[PDB]
Amino acid sequence: MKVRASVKKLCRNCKIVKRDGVIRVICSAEPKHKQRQG
Amino acid sequence: NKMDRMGANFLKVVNQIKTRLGANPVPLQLAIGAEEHFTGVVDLVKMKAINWNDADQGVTFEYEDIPADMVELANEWHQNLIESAAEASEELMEKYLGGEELTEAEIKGALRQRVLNNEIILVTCGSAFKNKGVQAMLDAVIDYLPSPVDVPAINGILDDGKDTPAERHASDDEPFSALAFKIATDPFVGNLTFFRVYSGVVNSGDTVLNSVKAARERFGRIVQMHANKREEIKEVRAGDIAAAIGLKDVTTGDTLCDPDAPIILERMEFPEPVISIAVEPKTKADQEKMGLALGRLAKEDPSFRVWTDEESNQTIIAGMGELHLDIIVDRMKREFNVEANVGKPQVAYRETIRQKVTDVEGKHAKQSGGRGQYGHVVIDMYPLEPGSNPKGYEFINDIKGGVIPGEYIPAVDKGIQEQLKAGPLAGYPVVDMGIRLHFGSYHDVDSSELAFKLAASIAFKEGFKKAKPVLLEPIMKVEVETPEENTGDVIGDLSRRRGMLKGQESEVTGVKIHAEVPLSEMFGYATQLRSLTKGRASYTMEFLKYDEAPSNVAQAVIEARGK
Amino acid sequence: AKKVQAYVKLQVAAGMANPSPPVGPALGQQGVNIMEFCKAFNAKTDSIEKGLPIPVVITVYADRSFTFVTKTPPAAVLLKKAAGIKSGSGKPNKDKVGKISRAQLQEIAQTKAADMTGADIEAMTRSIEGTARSMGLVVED
Amino acid sequence: MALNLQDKQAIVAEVSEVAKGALSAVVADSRGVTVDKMTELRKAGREAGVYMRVVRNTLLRRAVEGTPFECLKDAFVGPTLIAYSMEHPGAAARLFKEFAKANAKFEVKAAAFEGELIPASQIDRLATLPT
RNA sequence: AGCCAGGAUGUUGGCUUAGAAGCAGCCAUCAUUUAAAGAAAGCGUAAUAGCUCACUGGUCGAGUCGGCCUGCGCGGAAGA
Ligand SMILES: [Mg+2]
Ligand SMILES: [Mg+2]
Ligand SMILES: [Mg+2]
Ligand SMILES: [Zn+2]
Repeated sequence: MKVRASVKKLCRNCKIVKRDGVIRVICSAEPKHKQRQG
Repeated sequence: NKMDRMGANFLKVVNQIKTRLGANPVPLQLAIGAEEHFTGVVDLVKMKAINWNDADQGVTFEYEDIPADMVELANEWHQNLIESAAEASEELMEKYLGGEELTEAEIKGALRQRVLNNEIILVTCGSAFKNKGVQAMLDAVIDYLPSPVDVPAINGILDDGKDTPAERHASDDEPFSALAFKIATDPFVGNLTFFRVYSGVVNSGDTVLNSVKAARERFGRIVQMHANKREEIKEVRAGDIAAAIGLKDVTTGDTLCDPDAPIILERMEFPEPVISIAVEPKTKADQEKMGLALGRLAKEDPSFRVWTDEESNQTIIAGMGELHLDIIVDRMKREFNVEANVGKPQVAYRETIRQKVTDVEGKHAKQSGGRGQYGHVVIDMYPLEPGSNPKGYEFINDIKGGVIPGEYIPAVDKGIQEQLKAGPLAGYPVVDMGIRLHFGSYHDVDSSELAFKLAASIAFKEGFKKAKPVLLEPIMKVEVETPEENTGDVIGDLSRRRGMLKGQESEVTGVKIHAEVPLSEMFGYATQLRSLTKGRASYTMEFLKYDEAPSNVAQAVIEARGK
Repeated sequence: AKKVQAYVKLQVAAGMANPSPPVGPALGQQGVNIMEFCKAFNAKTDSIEKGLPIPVVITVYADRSFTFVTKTPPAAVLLKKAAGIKSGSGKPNKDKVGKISRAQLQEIAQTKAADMTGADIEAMTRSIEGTARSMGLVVED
Repeated sequence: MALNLQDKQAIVAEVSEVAKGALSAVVADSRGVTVDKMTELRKAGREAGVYMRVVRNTLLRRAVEGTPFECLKDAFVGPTLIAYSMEHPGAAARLFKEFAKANAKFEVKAAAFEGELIPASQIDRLATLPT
């Protein structure tokens, strides 16, 4: 995935989830839209 | 084969044949066990199981008791089999429909018959790598496959055809007739022609007549073969396949026969090369050595062609596939050794004025007092259009001022041809360009032609720049067939290439695509096609009319020589 | 027996029937041949658009034949040959985008109200009026 | 823009058209085709009239508030995307015929096309005279 | 929020005219046809099909939606 120090919604189907405090972007449209840490 | 590999299915594969190829197949041997547990096969005739033996490499086997792991489908397919071979005559059917099963022997002879007409195909299963199943198929080759005289005779053409030009009963008594299925290359005699005598006997030294090539050939050393290994034989009987050293003219598929034998046999049809590449010996001058080799190997494969197009200096090698063309290149490095790197074909560009017109002119002071004569012309450029005439060198004679000497008034367009003939723009010829001499100057004493053509040459030069011509590359009419699932991707690839398209057409067993693509383009198109179509497509190029293209290369190949 | 399930717009509008060659092999999905290529369009392609735009539908049904209640004289040809100026969109904001007037509107209203109709004969008339007016420039009449 | 004030207004603005003319229609939302229901509501607008409001603002409460002043049967919840199609020259005209004949074919479904009857008691169609 | 579904047949656009496709370039062109028609949404975008820009009708019983300011927190944050 991507460990950008600033995760953003790259698409419309991206969601921001905060599992384990870590703020992640998970997109069930494009797997290149998977980011790790806010 | 490969019934010892997971995914193995005798039944499914049979259906596959029926569903896809089109054949209706009759099972001969079902299978005992799964892929790992492939014990052997079940005959639908002997009603036995030839469980083979692992310790020996299939050399020994045991006919067995047809175990219940598989004793029930056997009955179904045995029953389905009788019905089909029994489908050869009512004499079998009247008893078959009599509720009685016809004898296996009547089934096996009936089987051999149905195969002859291609009504049915017999399916045998085994694993060669597992050393199992192979011995039975070799047995069923005996049982249903045709012996030379188990079908009708070879037919022929005689003297431009006849009622029955050839009805050559394959016999040790009929006159010698043969076909050279293959020409192969042996470096020590220089050839090896594989022939099957359809009807006849031939012997060492016998002369033969090339019905197709109308010539005399002597068979010097008839040999039989075990692949590479060869064993000389004095004579070949009909129905025997042999290799003939000492034959130097027979093309693949050319009949070799005694005199007064059929001129033409059916094998006159062959595929068309689909890939083209070019080649160069490392040493620039090994080109003939390389060239001869390409030629010899071209005789052996009617599908490998070598034409060195004289538009450019390049040696062009055409072939049915990328492997072939590479397998055809390592053979040169290995036999007839030459070292050669392959490349790209050159570019057959042309040019033409767009529309612009003027009254351009040229002139040299050829007089200077002493020299004695001069020539000068005022010309008038126009194009016609890209593809209106067969005679690309169009022209109109007008001149009525400075009317150049009469005996070569009409002889002053052909000397100008040598500019339209080749290269004004980037070393590429001109099409459809129209020239028009209207004015000029001369004097009718002896208006020197060879130094008057300088006026014509600078007339072309100046005329060309003012007229702003264009450059039109070669673009052809491609036609493709493919399964109706790869249309999106094949057209996407054509689209990546600079290709226009022609026909919203779909076949019944596929889809016929028509596309206009460049000729410098599509290098190695065939392999890309196979890749994206699962090796299930063909195509053709029709050399259609040339079309213009914005190209950074047209000028860099003449700016290669700069000014 | 289905509504056209082959919408592939690669057909020159009118002109030659089934004009695939100029149109490109990029609409290849449909299975039409020399059997369905001269059945009905060849015999009823005169009084709609003879050298003008009349977009052809992609109807290929499973009655084992090709036939349907075809549309009316297309407004695309009506407002481009009843105009004189054969222009339209693309150069509508610079110069003449074609001609469209109340006379052309009456023509299309009394002509293309047979089968290419909507929520009225006059409503498909307003359809043709829109296909004539939204060209980008209209004659004032 | 089916807001509360627009509803309070269009409730009466849609009760009026069926309270001055003939019975209206209602068409569900199941399956309209590229040809069938599109061109069928086209021919509906063509033959039936240029006043029919094929739109549906037919909420159960908006209906009971606006329409039920007269013909209170409208108030009862209707699961329909009403294609309100009235008729000009008398009651049960071409619009009603087309709706009743479309509830079984040539459309998705016309919600049985119950319509509005001032009596509200006639299961039978208005052909009481033997004629 | 969750559920019953509906977008052209003047319209390869009248189109950069060999369309670039009822959703390539493209101008713009509700284009009545409406619980809906954009000549442009992710699928094939060069193209169907079957999920469908958009939009709403039908369901369904108490809150919902986004911003702006603010406190305190969260990630950014790896060394012998
Ligand atoms: Mg911080
Ligand atoms: Mg921190
Ligand atoms: Mg770290
Ligand atoms: Zn994403």
